[PDB]
Amino acid sequence: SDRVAQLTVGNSSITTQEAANIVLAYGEWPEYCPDTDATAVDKPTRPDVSVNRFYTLDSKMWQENSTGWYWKFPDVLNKTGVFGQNAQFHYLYRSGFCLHVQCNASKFHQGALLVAVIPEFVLAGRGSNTKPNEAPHPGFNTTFPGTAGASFNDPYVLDSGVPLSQSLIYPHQWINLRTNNCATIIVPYINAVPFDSAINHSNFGLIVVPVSPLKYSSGATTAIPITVTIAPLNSEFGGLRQAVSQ
Amino acid sequence: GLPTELRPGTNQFLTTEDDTAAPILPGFSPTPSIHIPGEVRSLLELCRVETILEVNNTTDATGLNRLLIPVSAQNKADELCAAFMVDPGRIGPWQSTLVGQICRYYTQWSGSLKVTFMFTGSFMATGKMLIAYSPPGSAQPANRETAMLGTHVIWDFGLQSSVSLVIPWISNTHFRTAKTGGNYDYYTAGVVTLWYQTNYVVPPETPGEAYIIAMGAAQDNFTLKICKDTDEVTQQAVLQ
Amino acid sequence: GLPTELRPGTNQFLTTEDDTAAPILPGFSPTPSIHIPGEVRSLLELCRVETILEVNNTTDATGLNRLLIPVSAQNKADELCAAFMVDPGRIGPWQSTLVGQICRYYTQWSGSLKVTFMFTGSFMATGKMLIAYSPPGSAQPANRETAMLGTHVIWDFGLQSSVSLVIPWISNTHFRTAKTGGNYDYYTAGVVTLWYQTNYVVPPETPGEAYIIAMGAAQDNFTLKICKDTDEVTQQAVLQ
Amino acid sequence: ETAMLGTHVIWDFGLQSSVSLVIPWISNTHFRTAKTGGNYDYYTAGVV
Amino acid sequence: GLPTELRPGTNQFLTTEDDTAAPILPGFSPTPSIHIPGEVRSLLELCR
Amino acid sequence: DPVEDIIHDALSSTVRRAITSGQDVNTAAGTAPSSHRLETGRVPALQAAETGATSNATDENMIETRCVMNRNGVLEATISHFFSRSGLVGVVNLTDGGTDTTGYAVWDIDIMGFVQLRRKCEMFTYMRFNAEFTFVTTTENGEARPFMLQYMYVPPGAPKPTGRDAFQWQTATNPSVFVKLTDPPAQVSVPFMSPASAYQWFYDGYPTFGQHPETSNTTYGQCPNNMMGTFAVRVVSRVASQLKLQTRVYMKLKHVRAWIPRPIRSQPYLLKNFPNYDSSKITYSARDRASIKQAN
Amino acid sequence: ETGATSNATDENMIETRCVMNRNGVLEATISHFFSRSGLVGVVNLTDGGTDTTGYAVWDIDIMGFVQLRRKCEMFTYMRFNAEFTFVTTTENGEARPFM
Amino acid sequence: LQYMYVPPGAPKPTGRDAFQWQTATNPSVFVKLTDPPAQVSVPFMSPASA
Amino acid sequence: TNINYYKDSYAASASRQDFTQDPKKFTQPVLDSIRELSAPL
Amino acid sequence: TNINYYKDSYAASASRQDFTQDPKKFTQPVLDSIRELSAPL
Ligand SMILES: CCCCCCCCCCCCC/C=C/[C@H](O)[C@H](N)CO
Ligand SMILES: CCCCCCCCCCCCC/C=C/[C@H](O)[C@H](N)CO
Repeated sequence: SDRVAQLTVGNSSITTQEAANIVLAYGEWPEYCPDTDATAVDKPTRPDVSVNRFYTLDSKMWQENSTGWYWKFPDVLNKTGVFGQNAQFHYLYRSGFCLHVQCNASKFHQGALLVAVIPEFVLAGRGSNTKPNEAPHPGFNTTFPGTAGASFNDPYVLDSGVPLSQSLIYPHQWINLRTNNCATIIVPYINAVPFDSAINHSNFGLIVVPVSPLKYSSGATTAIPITVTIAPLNSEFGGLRQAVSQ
Repeated sequence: GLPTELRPGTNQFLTTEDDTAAPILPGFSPTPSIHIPGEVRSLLELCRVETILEVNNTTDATGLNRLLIPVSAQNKADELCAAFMVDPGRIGPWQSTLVGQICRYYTQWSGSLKVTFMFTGSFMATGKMLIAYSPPGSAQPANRETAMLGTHVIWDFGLQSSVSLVIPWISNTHFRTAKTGGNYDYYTAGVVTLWYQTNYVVPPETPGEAYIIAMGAAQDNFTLKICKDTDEVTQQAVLQ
Repeated sequence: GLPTELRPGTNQFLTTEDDTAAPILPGFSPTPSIHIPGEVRSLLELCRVETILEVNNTTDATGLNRLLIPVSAQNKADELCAAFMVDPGRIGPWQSTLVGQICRYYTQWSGSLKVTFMFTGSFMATGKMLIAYSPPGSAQPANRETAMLGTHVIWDFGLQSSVSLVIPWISNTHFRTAKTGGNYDYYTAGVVTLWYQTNYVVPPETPGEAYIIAMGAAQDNFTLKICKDTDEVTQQAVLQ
Repeated sequence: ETAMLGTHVIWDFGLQSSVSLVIPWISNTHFRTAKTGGNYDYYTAGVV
Repeated sequence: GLPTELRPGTNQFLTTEDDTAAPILPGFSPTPSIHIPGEVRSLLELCR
Repeated sequence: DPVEDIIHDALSSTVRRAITSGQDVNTAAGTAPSSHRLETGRVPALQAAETGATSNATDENMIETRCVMNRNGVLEATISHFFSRSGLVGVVNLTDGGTDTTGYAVWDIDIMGFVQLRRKCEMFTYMRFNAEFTFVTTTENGEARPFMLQYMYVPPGAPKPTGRDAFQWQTATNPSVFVKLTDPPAQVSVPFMSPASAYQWFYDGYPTFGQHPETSNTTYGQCPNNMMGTFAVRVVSRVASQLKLQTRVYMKLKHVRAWIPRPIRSQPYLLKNFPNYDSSKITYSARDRASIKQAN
Repeated sequence: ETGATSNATDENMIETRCVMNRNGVLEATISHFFSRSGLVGVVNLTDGGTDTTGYAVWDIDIMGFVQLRRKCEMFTYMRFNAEFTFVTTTENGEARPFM
Repeated sequence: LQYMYVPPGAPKPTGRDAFQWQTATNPSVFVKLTDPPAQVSVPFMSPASA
Repeated sequence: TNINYYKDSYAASASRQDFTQDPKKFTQPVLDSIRELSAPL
Repeated sequence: TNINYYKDSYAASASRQDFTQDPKKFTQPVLDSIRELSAPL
């Protein structure tokens, strides 16, 4: 009665049989920018069916010695669908997201994933150089991975200095292969400005860390993939001009 | 006496403090005021006034010709006529107008702007222009098929020789700083380009070289933030 | 003028004083605030949130394996699985959680705590555990017949893979300090031990090694006293 | 990644072993003919 | 500012003065008091 | 009316109720007595951390408790009283000697230079507040000597001073503080001066468009809505006064509002603007023990 | 050519939304524009043995330093009350108890 | 001079110019040697009731 | 509620701050009021 | 009854201290309210 669940957005739907809950980040739904908070004078555009739907990224294979992955939003949806085109043609972007991560496994596999969102997930350069002119900084592809998504190098510190233990203060959810098989999170627009660019600043990042490593006996299925799907909700765009990829 | 305690901040002289000061002349009665027309109460009355824009600020363009963008009969269509960035705090054309010289006394500006284009050509000479303001992103467009996508207005010549394109307030933050360059270009406002919509058609025995006067001003929702020392004046020694 | 008298305490700068200060910008109107979700008003909202506990903080346990206590099929019954002291101000497991890193900014803490144990084993693997919090006194128990006397809960595996043992507020004084060691152990809070209630029974072709995630948090009657400089950060020179 | 753009549903296994995807009526004309091939492919309905 | 005048007695520290002093910990709430028997309010209870 | 799929949602997209109402909590929560309950189906101990919600198993539902009219205070835990204590922010070194023929010092306003306050104000992602600055100024030995000093605030855009007696020090518009070295520290109040709606200490993005390199990505994360100008200091004189001077700045955060909490940093700091660390020396948050089942 | 500035506002040119603009305009009034003190004049009193004058004299004229002159010359007729503040140091910037 | 209050638990200074003197949280009193004595008020800070 | 400690009015601090704009005397100083949406000439 | 001697609001000392908690947005940020004494799943 509470394990089964169906989400539906636009022309897409998602079923699930073992996930039990919907984590609403910070207890607020995605809403449109009210007039008392808007700064842009122009009229934005609100498709609400061309962009508000479930885009399914590629799958990442969970290995016995994996280290975790991260995505940036709305970086992933900048080349796919009408969302990608609107974000490439418009300067001001605003939207909440609905994340849904699936990693199914038999009742004999064991493991646990931590699926969290990090508002303003600033990455860090791993290096002991203390002068700001020779210090290492993460490359562009390492900080804005894109639809492919990037992997961690040392997830215990989330590649951002902060420990992973306290990362549970963020809107998070576990994928425990004994109880649930997918985790979902509805996150609103989290930013210090009414609108913002969609190709320069990524509002937040998604984190999938295999805390309890995958373990199974011989003969079971070795290829355990993880699939993420994202639905931008209550999206607005403004400031139309020629297409700028980045 | 009354017990008091002196806190940090004593004996300091804050140049912007709002406090009283002992008068020198007790029982003083100044010269009565009369009615002098043209009283200004806030600098936002000054930002709304149109002032000419040094948009032809190129070398080998000395004198008053900086205030004139040329217009001529083009043999090639879709051709660019002029362009300039719409950042009043930036150096360039806006550095000459009033809004652009008074927006430098404050740090952050907000609100829309407007740019009036007055045609100073002959009466028999007609034409059409396309004035396109492109919000931030890439650099200025290459062709006008790319510029037509931004905010724009198609200006027809004839009577009422001046059109006015309003640069709306399209931004993320409520305010933009006057400083640009470096990582302050995050506060850039885009570029406005003037393209030849069709041409500059002219009958015989009429000059094929005309000029356009660009004037800039602030809209009615213009506002400013923290004061600041301007950077347009320099002094070495006292003026003796 | 008005007769006054200066008392001791003048011209001093108390870093924690609550007083006014002359503004630099008169007639200032800041950028209006918007609605940013997730506003926090007091740090007690942060102490209630569960955060993982570095309870496997042993040498030769590098990496993320510090957050995992192992569980395996024991051939000997009544066997101990894990243990740790319940003093958040103390160094150890609590040093990683949020309540334990924010209880170091204050000196004295009060209120109950809770510890959630999530099982990350297979679905077919069952078992029972005994989580026993022993108030102060002797050191940790030797056998579980001694631990069963303290506060405890018997956790069964299956669906709802996480139990939560609440460490009540059992103390003499209304507050305990964050510092321990020396004669400050008078403020110790006891030890919590996790024993194998029965076993970790597992069917064939299922791994016999599972893990348990320990998370810690503060209860609803948690409160804190005088602020304090944390001792978890060190700096030699300015960060240039 | 190209198919996810159309109408779709993500089916999870477990109890209730059958899902049902509804192919909506997305067309220009009110009716489609049964014949296909040649210039009758103008009445094609897509692929699942 | 308000015109004042400093009188003799400034900057002195009278050990028996009855005056205020800037607190170090703002928004402080001490440990609540309990009932401890045998409260003495004046030394004349001790002389008897 | 003619087409109603457009009206059915326009009049349905109002403010959606997201009830999470808080209440005014003056003191810590008490407790209510509880007897033993031998009942099936009602289990407050069994939780599920996979729901992303923290356990709600309170004391009364687990063990038999008494009642206590808890009178403890919670006021010292509010972020207002948490950031209400001033701390060191930046220190400038003005060497107005004969060999240093500069005469003035300049400090880019950046509170991320000293870990003590950075570690606190970085546990929250978006902060909006008013600051209370206090300038103590001594010599290199810690002595005070009656030399008048001028602190000028140079907002972003204004011309920075170029000499001890340059014209920029006229401060016709820039706010400025003239104070003697033998006076109480100079204290002023500064408002929320960001162009945005809140300061953000972490800005996962770039300031400008364009191609971003992969070797030296020195521009990542640097948000301009944080940089609030510059602080210049000089000694009011025409010729050099041979002394080494040191000005320390302390800031108090009042009328604070914080948003989107953040894990408190564990690894040491290495850079001011960037949250760098070193993968070679990962300092684990928990000290090491001998064994796991040997709580010390 | 009418001498009047354009009145084409935003709503009449492009399709705009509505915004309850809460920005402030108080820091643009001339009151708060000139409410900040600035340098006006500096006198040099060399009371040495070679300069047997002992006093200095300054003709009150604020048009000597550009910083404030450039501001107060953007208006042609001004009427105001001034608040003067005299800082006095030595040539090195030292204070010494001389009345 | 700088007087710092180090409650039980905080790191005690280790040098004249060590980082502990940043007093980001610890209360501190900066006062000159030629000023009136520094006076503050401290509450009942014991964890017990007396 | 600001106050002045001296009996001379020119010793007060910021007696009255006002919000009074009148741009129509610099932006539209014309005789016959031009409408906002009509042709000027 | 605290007071501010300047007409600028950002010069006051501690204008208003508040007791307003809302942990249910960090501790229980879920869609369907879980009961305190029932089984979660
Ligand atoms: C004459 C007075 C000079 C002192 C006043 C200088 C103005 C102070 C402005 C402070 C701006 C807010 C506090 C600064 C925050 C962080 O440093 C920045 N966001 C970047 O680190
Ligand atoms: C004992 C007090 C001495 C200081 C007071 C001197 C009187 C100041 C009179 C100021 C007169 C109005 C301000 C001066 C304006 C311009 O300098 C003049 N219009 C010419 O430049």
